[PDB]
Amino acid sequence: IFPKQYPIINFTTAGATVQSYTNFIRAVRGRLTTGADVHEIPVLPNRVGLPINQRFILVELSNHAELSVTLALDVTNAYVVGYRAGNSAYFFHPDNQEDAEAITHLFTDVQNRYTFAFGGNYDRLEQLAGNLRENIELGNGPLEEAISALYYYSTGGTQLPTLARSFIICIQMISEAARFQYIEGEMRTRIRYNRRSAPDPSVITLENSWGRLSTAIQESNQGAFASPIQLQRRNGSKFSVYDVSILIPIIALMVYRCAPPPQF
Ligand SMILES: Nc1nc(O)c(N)c(O)n1
Repeated sequence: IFPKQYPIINFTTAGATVQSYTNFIRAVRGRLTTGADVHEIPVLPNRVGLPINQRFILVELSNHAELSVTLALDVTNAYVVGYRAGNSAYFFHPDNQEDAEAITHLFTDVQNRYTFAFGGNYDRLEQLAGNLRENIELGNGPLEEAISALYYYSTGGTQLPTLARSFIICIQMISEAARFQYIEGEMRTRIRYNRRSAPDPSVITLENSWGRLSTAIQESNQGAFASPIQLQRRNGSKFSVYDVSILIPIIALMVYRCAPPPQF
């Protein structure tokens, strides 16, 4: 292995149950939060001075047909940076030159290593897939199908639109699910009923507002927000948020933003 190991968390769509999924998601959360530094919401490590040896978390997805895919998640934002399939590695275009320095410490042992011209942002992936998030069905099935698409990509199955769609599925069911309890539950309920459904406004709005929320909550004047934030209900209606309290059972993780509160 390359100097200093990277923690791995396994999951499989074979005997996928609400229990296994919940354990998986909570395991990811439990490893992302290196320790302290939190009102009541856990904060993610600060990229500014985070050591390479503690920069990534590996998630090994296993399919019903024994098709493994190793997804690399950035511990500072819980987002997917790239993945390994067979003897190849594919990474999303490094938005920042410093991140490139980090990426080079990932799947070093692989024969083939590639880097996409596009980034990992939904807006981009959606254009490539020609499909909005509110169209792509989520659930255990879609994830199971996503694993396969990502796998055979390294051999010829490829088909860019399919590859892009698969990423949107994985990111939401893993990254987003670990970021908000709300989204975790949405995925859990789908498994609970063996269904497949596209996320509604409530889910999308949260995802699009993750950074916004993290900032506002971390910059809350003692307890209240600077200005109220408008979210969306299931039916698409919009409501205003003023405190972090109502958000406690909704949000799980936040990305580091400013000067920490004056663990002692
Ligand atoms: N849509 C989107 N793209 C990204 O690359 C990240 N890091 C994020 O949090 N959200």
